[PDB]
Amino acid sequence: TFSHIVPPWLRKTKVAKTMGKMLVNHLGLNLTKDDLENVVDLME
Amino acid sequence: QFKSWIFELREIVREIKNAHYFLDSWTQFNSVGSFIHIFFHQERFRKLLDPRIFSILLLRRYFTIKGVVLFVVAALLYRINNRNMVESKNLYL
Amino acid sequence: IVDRMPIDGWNDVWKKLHQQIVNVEVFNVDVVPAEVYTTVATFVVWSMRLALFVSLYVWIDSITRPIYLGSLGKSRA
Amino acid sequence: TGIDRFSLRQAVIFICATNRPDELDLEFVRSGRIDRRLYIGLPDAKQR
Amino acid sequence: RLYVTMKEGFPLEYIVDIPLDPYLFETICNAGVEVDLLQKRQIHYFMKVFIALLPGILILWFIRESAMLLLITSKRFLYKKYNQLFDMAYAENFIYKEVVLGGDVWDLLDELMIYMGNPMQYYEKDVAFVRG
Amino acid sequence: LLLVAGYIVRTHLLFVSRAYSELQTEFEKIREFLVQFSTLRAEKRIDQILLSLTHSDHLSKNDSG
Amino acid sequence: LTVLIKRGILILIHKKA
Amino acid sequence: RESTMPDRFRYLTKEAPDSPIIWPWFVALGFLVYAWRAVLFELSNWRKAAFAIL
Amino acid sequence: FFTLSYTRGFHLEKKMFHTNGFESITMGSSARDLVALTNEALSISITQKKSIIDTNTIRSALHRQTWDLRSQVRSVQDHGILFYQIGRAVAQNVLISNCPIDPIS
Amino acid sequence: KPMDVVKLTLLLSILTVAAKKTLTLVLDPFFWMYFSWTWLFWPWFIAVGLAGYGIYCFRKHWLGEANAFEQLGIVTSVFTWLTLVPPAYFNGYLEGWPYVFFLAYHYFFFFNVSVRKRLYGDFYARTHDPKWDVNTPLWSRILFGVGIMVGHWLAAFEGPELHRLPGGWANVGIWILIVITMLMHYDSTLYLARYSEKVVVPTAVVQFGPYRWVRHPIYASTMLLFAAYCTALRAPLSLLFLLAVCLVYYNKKAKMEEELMVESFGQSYSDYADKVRHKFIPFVY
Amino acid sequence: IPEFISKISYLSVFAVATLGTYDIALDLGKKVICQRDCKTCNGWQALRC
Ligand SMILES: Nc1ncnc2c1ncn2[C@@H]1O[C@H](COP(=O)(O)OP(=O)(O)OP(=O)(O)O)[C@@H](O)[C@H]1O
Repeated sequence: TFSHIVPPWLRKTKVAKTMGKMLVNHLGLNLTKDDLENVVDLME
Repeated sequence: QFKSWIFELREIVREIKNAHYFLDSWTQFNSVGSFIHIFFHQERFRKLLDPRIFSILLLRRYFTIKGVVLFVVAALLYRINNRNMVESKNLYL
Repeated sequence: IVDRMPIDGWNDVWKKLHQQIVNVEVFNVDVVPAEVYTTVATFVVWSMRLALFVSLYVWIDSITRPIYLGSLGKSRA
Repeated sequence: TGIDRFSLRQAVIFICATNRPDELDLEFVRSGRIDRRLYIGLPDAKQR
Repeated sequence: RLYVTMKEGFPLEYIVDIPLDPYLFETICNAGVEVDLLQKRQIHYFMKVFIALLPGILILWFIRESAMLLLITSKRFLYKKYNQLFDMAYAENFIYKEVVLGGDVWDLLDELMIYMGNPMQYYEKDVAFVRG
Repeated sequence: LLLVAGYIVRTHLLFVSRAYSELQTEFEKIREFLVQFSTLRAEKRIDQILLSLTHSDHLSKNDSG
Repeated sequence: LTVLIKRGILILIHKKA
Repeated sequence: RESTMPDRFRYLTKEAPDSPIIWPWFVALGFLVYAWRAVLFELSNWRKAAFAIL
Repeated sequence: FFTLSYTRGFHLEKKMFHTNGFESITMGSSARDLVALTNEALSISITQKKSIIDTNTIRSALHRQTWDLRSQVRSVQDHGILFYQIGRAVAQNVLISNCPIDPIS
Repeated sequence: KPMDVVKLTLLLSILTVAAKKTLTLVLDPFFWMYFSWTWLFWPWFIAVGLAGYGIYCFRKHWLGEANAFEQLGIVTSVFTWLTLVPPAYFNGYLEGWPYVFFLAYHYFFFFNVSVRKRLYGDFYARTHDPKWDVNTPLWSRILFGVGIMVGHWLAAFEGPELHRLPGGWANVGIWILIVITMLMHYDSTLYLARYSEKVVVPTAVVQFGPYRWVRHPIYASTMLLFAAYCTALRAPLSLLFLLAVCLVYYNKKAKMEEELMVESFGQSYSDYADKVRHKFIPFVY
Repeated sequence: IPEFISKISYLSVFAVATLGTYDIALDLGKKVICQRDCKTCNGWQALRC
């Protein structure tokens, strides 16, 4: 919904880049190397 | 033949408690009834304060004037809400 | 009930009232419950009239009524 | 069909009769469409 | 009307109603009593006529609702009956016993009378009939 | 407010008069395309939208069903 | 309360009844 | 008579009665005692008109 | 069955799903059978002006589905077929307790 | 029987005496002067007479025979006797914030009912293991209730009179606190009750929404309700005292519950508590 | 002869229902009538001889 109003320079601002990072850290969605390594040797 | 009258009456009664089509009075009555039913449920009231629901209805000549009459009535009721009809308490005494 | 105390006797009337008045009873009236009662009672009286007339009519009539390309298959048979 | 399912306009029972019930399709005698089955047999001594 | 706040006794506040005379002002001032003014909003005077005309509007509204319901009921029944009287004689045409009817015959008939005795009480609650 | 009430009264009075007249007269009396186009002839009511948008779980976490 | 006499006269009265 | 209906399921073949909705007559009672004075006035005028007719 | 009965305002009896009451009688192990059975049981409970579906209502709704009405009613006249039915039903109940038994007649 | 006639005469005599007593009470204008002399406290007839009903229903529920109305009356007795009685006692006029917080408290507590009815058949207690539900000594429960009462009466005593407290743009923060409290509590309840199979039997570890900020969010939300309440009548001192007492008792129960579910779950809640150390207030405690 | 009086009574019952609605309708509007005020009389319309 709120990607239609936000300005593009505010979308690519460094403040927006550091907003995403602690959003991910707060959600605990930090994707690591070992996760994908176990995934790729888990698939067929 | 008296039972067929009651059959027709109760068929119409059940159709009233539906949304096929009827007079605008009954449709608005069902509208405000379902509005009250929406408002009273807390599990219904929880997901109304997010802007996605309002945005999915805002973007989809009668609705504008029917909403702005509520605005001018709200402003007039707020104006009436404050003053006193007589103004100078002392000069009334 | 005295007829048409016109407008403005009061400046004299209350001058002469207070000498002889012993006990006033003013019947100040409310307005909104009075109108509510009036309209509800009017509905009550007319609904009671029509209920009585419905009953009377149905009984009187239930009593008095029993006392009273086109020429193909038509050319070879 | 263009009509409401639950109304006065649906109070119709489909009555059917036959002589060989084993010749009917399974989907017609399927429950919900045919609810009751009555087998009327030949009369007896006193009835004759 | 009046609301005093008296200096001795119980209860301390009363109600009286007043006829209009100047000598009320004269005696009130002669006693030397404080005079103030109880001022209201506008909404206290604005719900006056609204509340005074609400119930009659309610009554006539119920009248219109019930009369409209009865009108549409009568019209629907009259249409159904007149279509019946027209169909009796025009369309596909229309509409020993007891000896062959013995055993489990009346056990279906009672159900088929009590199910069309009132089709509403099953179809208002979405409960279907014996269909076949 | 008086004009609102008066207009409502006038419309309802005419409705009552014509309803009473018709009631008096009536008591004196005694292919797939067209059905798929007519499914939603008019748009859903806004109250119906707000009713249907707020659905819930409805008894999933019960030991019986 | 307020009686309406014909030719349009609104007469104020005592309490009621 | 002779049938194939179990005795357990016999009582299930009847229709039970139902109490009428009890509330509208108390509604009428309350709406009458709210306007009991008008009821008395109309009853008295009814008797007066009936005696004038008689 | 419980979810189909609950959605229409019918409170199912808290003795046959809280215990093993109606587990030993219900079948029609496919769709269109639970719908028809629910409609039959709800109609039957409506005929007595009730809001609770007891196990007898379910039993009577099942019996109207798995039995054929017949005129010229007759019964067995030489017992011993009854003994066969009795013994077979007993051996079915005690040994195979995960299968229902249609009522003996 | 003659004794029946004798007892009918006695019953007629005593009924005549009782009806005469009632009638001479009624049509005496002096008893009308003295019995209408008590209408000035018609506000105080109800607020205390309902307390007897509340305590009677509390005893009946303690025995085990309480309908829904009586338990509703129990929580109503507690909540009303909490919020409305003290300021009515201190100032003699109730207008404004006490009314809306009396509404808000009931609107708050009727939130386990809706969640535990929507995803359930009814309000009947189900069968579970006895060790799952954490208990806590009864003296501490009574102490919590009494401290809550003490803080509420002290809040009404401490706060300025209901007409001296400001309005306008200063009463908009109060609305913000109310709404954020009820959002946090409802989110915490909806997240906690979703993962439990039985009434209180958690299948897994919850770490979502309010659980990724505060380890015990329902408790924090409840205290924040009282904190906003002490902000409403402008009594910070009572706010601090409920902070102390509610923190003490609620930390005790939190420790008991936490040790139970750490024993019963192991590493999962361990790393979860490592993720969110702050137990009640965000980065304050 | 019985049909005529049946028709008359059947007209009368619905006419009474109509009057029952109409009297309420008129009683709604009977509350907005007032005797016109001037400066000499101000609605009372009675003054000293
Ligand atoms: N119980 C009865 N009493 C008198 N007549 C009977 C009775 N039963 C059958 N009949 C005779 O049977 C004839 C009608 O048979 P019917 O139409 O019922 O057969 P059916 O069931 O339609 O057979 P099919 O289905 O093969 O047509 C009638 O002419 C009638 O004389």
